[PDB]
Amino acid sequence: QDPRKFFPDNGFRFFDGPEDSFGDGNIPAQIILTLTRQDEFILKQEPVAAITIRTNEGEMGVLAGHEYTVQQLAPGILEVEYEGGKKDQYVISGGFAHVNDTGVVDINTVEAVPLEEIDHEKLAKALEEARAKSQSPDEAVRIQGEIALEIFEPLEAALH
Amino acid sequence: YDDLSKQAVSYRQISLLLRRPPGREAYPGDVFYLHSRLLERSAMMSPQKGSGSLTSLPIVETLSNDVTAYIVTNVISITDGQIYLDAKLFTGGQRPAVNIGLSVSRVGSSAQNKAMKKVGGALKMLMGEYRKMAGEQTSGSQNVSPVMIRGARCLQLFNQKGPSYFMDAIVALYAVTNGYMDDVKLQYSKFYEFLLLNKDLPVLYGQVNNKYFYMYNKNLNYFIRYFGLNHEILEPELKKYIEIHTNLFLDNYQSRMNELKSDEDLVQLKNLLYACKRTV
Amino acid sequence: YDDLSKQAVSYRQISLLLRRPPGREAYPGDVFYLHSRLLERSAMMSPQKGSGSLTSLPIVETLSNDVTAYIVTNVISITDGQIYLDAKLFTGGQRPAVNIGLSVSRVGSSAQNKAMKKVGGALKMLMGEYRKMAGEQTSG
Amino acid sequence: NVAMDIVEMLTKYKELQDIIAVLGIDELSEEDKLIVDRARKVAKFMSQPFAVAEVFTGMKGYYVQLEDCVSDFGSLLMGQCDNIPEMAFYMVGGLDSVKEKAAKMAAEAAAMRERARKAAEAK
Amino acid sequence: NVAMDIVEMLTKYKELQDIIAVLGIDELSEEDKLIVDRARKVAKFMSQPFAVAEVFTGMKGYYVQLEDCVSDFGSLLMGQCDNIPEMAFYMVGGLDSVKEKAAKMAAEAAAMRERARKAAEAK
Amino acid sequence: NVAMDIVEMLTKYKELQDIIAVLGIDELSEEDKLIVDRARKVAKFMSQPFAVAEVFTGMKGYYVQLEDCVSDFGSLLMGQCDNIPEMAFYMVGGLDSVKEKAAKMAAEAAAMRERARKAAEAK
Amino acid sequence: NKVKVPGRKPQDEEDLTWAEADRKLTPEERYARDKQMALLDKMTSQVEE
Amino acid sequence: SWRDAGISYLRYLSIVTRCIHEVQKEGPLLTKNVRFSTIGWKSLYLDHGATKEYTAIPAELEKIPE
Amino acid sequence: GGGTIRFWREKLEGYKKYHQIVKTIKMVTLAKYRQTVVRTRVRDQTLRYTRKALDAKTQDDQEVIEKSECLLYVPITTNRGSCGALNTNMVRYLQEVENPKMTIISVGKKALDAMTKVFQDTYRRTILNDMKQAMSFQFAAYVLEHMNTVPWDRAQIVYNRYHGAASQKLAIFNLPKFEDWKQKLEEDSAGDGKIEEDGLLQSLPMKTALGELEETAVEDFYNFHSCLAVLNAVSENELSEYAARIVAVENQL
Repeated sequence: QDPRKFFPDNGFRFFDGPEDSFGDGNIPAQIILTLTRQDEFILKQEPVAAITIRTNEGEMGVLAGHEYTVQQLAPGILEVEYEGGKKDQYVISGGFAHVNDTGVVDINTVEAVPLEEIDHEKLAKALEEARAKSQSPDEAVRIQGEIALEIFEPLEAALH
Repeated sequence: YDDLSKQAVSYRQISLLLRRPPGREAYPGDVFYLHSRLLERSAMMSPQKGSGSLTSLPIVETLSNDVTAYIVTNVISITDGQIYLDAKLFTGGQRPAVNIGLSVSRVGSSAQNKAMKKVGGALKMLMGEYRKMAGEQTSGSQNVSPVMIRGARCLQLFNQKGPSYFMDAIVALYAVTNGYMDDVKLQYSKFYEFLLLNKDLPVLYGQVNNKYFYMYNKNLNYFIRYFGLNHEILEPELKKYIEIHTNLFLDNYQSRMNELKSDEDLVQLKNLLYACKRTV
Repeated sequence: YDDLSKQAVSYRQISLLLRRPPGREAYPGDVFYLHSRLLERSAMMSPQKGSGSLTSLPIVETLSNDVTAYIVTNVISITDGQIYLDAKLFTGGQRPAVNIGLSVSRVGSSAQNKAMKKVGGALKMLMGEYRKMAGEQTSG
Repeated sequence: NVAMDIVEMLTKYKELQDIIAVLGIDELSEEDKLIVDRARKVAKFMSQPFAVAEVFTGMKGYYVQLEDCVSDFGSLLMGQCDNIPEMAFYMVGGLDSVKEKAAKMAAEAAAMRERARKAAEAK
Repeated sequence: NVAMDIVEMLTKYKELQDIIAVLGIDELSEEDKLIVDRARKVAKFMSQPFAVAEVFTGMKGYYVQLEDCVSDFGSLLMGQCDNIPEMAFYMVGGLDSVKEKAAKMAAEAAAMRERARKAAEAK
Repeated sequence: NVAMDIVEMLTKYKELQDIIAVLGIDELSEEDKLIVDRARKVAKFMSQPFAVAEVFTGMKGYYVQLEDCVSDFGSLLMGQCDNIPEMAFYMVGGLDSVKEKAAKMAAEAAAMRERARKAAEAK
Repeated sequence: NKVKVPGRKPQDEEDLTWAEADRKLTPEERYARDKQMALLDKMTSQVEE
Repeated sequence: SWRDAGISYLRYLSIVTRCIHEVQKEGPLLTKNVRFSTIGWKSLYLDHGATKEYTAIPAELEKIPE
Repeated sequence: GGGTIRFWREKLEGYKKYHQIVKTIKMVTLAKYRQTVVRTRVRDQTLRYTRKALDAKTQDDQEVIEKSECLLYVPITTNRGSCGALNTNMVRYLQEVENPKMTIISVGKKALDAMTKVFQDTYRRTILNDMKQAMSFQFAAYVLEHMNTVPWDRAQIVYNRYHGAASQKLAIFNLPKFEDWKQKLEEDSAGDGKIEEDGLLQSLPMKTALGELEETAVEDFYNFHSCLAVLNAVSENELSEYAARIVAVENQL
């Protein structure tokens, strides 16, 4: 019998992740931001001046050389500020954000869509639907109302 | 009539050497009339003429399983039916290699027996249904249709070497069509038949409640032939022979068979079933 | 002519019974010449000849869509085009059941009218594409 | 129109054995599977037992009238009988004989179902 | 009985040629491709060298005795030898000669790997 | 040697033509897309006019010699005429004749730019 | 344990395939049966309801 | 809350994603994203010869595995 | 040769038919391939960081079987064929690796018939995504919910890696167990951070910071990153399915 014809590669290797160095020098001026939805990215290592995230603990701000920290993202919106003073906002559905000491932010989410692609019109109808589900006493429907409200309330407040 | 093609080569030889004009495939042309003269002499004669008869089993050799040669078509035209033997099936294991899709008989029930009408009419239905499914490599091993079971066991029973006595043939086919032989596996379909016909189990294991119906006597053929199996006096005794045969088989013999793991014993059991396929 | 395939059977009958030498499909040699004696009499005559014309629509029955047959081979070699009808389309509600690829008119446009050249020239540029698409697309 | 529509249907039916043999039935649209079943039902329905074939078929022949022979194809042509199974059309005459046969096959199926249950109850 | 089963196996392999020639062995059931991998072995085993054709096959000729001809087919038929590859049966006589040849091929094939290791390390 | 190189080129272009319709020209390497350009240039350069039809279609015909033709294809093969566009080789004869057409095309496009620039700047 | 291939021999599994049957028409037959049984199973329900 | 209800964090994120795909505007982006929320898959296990749906973990998100 | 000429007529017309039907597979396959090649431009970024957590040195097989009690394998197979040796090599690797303490939950119909016939009892079930809609994060989570039925120690996901249109090799994700991974996290976070295998990324600051993170959130961390791993496997195998089918179909033509 043939001794192990196959030798499959470790699929993790094809990626090129950061090498977290404890730092023997200065900090960059701008964070290298990478943001990813399900499989495809929207931003691949783009220079960015600062970024503001929403969390369960609350809302946080990230600058160059920010402390290495990791925590859950709460389902809401996200704000990104590039070096040119402009801004770009993205609705998300949870995820994890990793900020490197070198200034390389890797964000992984299940969804990412700008605010421009959402209308308050269609958003308004789903609100009272979620409220009726929340008020309808049923463990299978109450939570659905609560969760849809969790993502809609920051949008209703952000568009306004 | 062993090969009639060889009777046509001779007529060709004669006619061509006597300077008759050839024809298709170098035959003279009136070689149809030849076999026509020969074969229309077969008949079942009127009672005015004695109620005599002569059956004819002409044989025609075939090349590469074609039915497009001249003499072959000339004879299929004449003969009532045909027993087409396919080398793909002879070579594929089964003997006699009858191909049922191409073999028919233009008389049918009127020829065969009262007791065989009701079984053959069931086998035609069963094989017509199995013909549509048997191409499928069996996937629903437990979800297999009953037709996929009965048909395959019947194909095992079709495997013979020598002739089978009428009493000894039906009782093997009745079990199939009525599903007594469904718990056994395909490969043991003939050993079953052997015991069903030559080693009466209930006579051996004491389960004798049947008054008469046993396969040892061999004189029930005439009662079966006259009364039929689907008759009040023979149906229940028949079932109360076969269900006991099945239970004794499934319990004492089948059980021991599936417990064999060695190669010596399995090769011994192997050759036994081939012998059962020949003698039965 | 409805039809020439039977006319050739008649020439075969005559020639064989009068012991003329046979050939392919038991026909003689000059059975190509038989139909050339005939179809070439079709013409579009000259203005010195009244400008009259004799058109021909010879019918020839095929068998199992064979065109390698002797007579079909011959008449195709003679004719100024052909039309090819198909039973697989006749049954599918397509009547007249042409097969436009096998059907040919070497007289492409010189026959057509001013109003017809543009239209049919667009239809060629429509159906040649319709087949490349219809052939590759699924049933569904 | 019914006749030419059936001819037109069986043409496509041939073109779809040519595909199902290769790909599978799953590679066809639901609208295409429909005419597959209809052509497969017309092919089996246009069968008929004959009084002369009592020897071979083992069943009595049926005389089908012309008027009855159009309201049964045309019904099957426009999906009026798609709920009826396939084999109910096999070797029968008109459409009235079908529902008799289909009602039977339902009964002889319920028998094996409940007998399987009683087989489970016994053992 | 052995010959009957050999001929049967090849009767199935021939039917599967019409698929393998078209699609490939990868489109066959596990049972089917086992029969393929076994019928190929039988066919390659049927081959053997003769003392006359030594000029061509470049091998000495074997004389397979009858009793040793059946046990080999029976082992190859009952799946008693499936770990052996297909090519060990080509142009041999007797299963003992196979197992010798299979050792030869295993040795040479592994030696290519140690050799390629040295060719890679020196490179 | 020139002709055999053209046969190699156009053969490779047929293969890459079977790839472009599947993958896309961007899938091809930098070496392959160069011959995908030159093969198209060659095939367009085979297109020749005819003095026979000079009255019908209007364009002149070109009787091109043998040796001159080989130097032409050798230029298009050695890459020393690659800056010239594709359509300039369409319906011409001789490398000395296409360059007038290339100049004509460039002059025409430059006149269209000089027309558009001043027609847009005047308003 | 490798594969219990079907064969004429008893140790091998049961082969319910028939050489006379054609593989080309088998897929349509499978769809036909699987649909026909759905209609009968539903007909039982319709009669009960 | 939904935590002790028994559902997973991943079903939670997918619920949020479904809602986001609802409210967003009609266009090519929505054409892409409705695909990433629609449920069409299944599960099957092989009986002795037949196929059977392993219905112990449903695809829909309102239900709870048991 | 009347029967013979009609025989060859039938075969000839049957293959002229069969050819264009297979070509139809080809065109439909490219319609589904060009949609997915867009991923190639946008490839290899969602697990760029995730490796750093779930990656370790290449551990031998014979040792982990002794460490573990019930391993797990997830081969990602297809729903329709004419693909190639992807499914079959995926089976060959498992019989190459087969051992007592394994279990298989596959994906696709083609591991349904094959595995049960080769692996009788270890194989349990599969998952089937009719590819009318693209694959979702919720689908990979739905796969995690099946794997979580088992108290498995190491889950080797197996799939096909689209290196190019002409090469679709194998690739695996060796996922440790959560209760094992958390202990490895603490053990490695204590000592000094030295890479134990070439080509591996250092991850000491991460395994400290995750230690700062709460309990439920780290549970979600593991489940989330494993879901992304699963999803990348499914996506790579879809592209490899539609990339190997065109090859294994043009050879049929």
